[PDB]
Amino acid sequence: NLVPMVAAV
Amino acid sequence: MIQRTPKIQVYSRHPAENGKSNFLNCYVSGFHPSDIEVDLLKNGERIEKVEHSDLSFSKDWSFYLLYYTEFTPTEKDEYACRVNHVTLSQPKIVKWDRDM
Amino acid sequence: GSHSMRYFFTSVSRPGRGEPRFIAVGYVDDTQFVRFDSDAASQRMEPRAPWIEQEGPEYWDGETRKVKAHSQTHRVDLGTLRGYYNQSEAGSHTVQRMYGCDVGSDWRFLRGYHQYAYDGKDYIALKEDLRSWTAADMAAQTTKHKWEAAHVAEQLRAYLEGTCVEWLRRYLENGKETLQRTDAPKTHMTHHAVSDHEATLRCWALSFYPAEITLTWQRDGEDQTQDTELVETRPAGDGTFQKWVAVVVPSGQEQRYTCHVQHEGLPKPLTLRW
Repeated sequence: NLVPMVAAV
Repeated sequence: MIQRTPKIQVYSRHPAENGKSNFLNCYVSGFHPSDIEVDLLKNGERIEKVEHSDLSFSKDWSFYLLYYTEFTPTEKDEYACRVNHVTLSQPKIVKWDRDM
Repeated sequence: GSHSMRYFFTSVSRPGRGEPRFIAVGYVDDTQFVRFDSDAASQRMEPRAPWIEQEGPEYWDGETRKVKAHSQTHRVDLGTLRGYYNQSEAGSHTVQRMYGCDVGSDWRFLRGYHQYAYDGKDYIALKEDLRSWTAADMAAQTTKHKWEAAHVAEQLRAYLEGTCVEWLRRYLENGKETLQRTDAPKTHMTHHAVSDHEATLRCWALSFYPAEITLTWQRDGEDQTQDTELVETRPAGDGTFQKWVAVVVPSGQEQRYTCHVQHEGLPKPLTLRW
């Protein structure tokens, strides 16, 4: 189950 | 740009016995960037039906892939893996050795 | 023992034409269970293990939506990083991200990870405490400042200790017939003359799972590393792994040499003799 949102660098 | 050359192993999935269906593997690992050309060769000739694993990487970020094809080993036929990568001047050929 | 879930993401820019090539893969331990390839026809998160196919359409729709959003994030990152490093639009570059969690022997949260690399070098990584960041250079320092302000570590810690572990346990149950099965190495030794006074002993370990293994030689009960060769552990292609170690010995002295095999599937380590 993937993270709900990834943060952009 | 960090550039790491692929390590290469050519081997069979199952214990190799003449006349018995098997799989020929070419395992490439430890490389960067991910773009790579890998062919399996039968008697110097490129094999057409060759599949590969989905691109992944290790702790140190270097990539690995398994290339494989169904084959039946004989006494006569010779097999090898041919690898090209940005780090290599010319394609590198590694012969399948039954003992390894 | 311990178990892990990990996702691996790779994006590669293509300056000549079009969007980056994006590939995502999911693993439980040494078993791949899902994939996404931006250049594949389906444009969906796809199953790569029988036991994940149990999951219903809502799961697959959600993972597809998330993985597509992941892809767009990495696309933006490639642009961001080209700027930070003052690079031109001409060359191809790579971003990689890995994240996931481990459960320990007690089946509870053990460790979480979230790390990033640009062109194959460390960029930024979540520390073990899941509260702070390790930034390799001043570009990553900029990202660190952004991420601290937006409390990214907090969001990740919640996922890593919560959803990540919960779904890892779910997968471990649903795939228990294979995921919670150990396959002990099938071992044997071969002998080859290299001269009329020397021989090679090769100790093989085949068809084992998980990939973790130790193969060692001893001579008269003491560890022997000189005149040995040890190949890297390699996939068989059917989910199992293979490895061998060899030693060169004086002809007729083979009895002195023993191969020692340690694997999770073996109650006690194995000793092989020629």
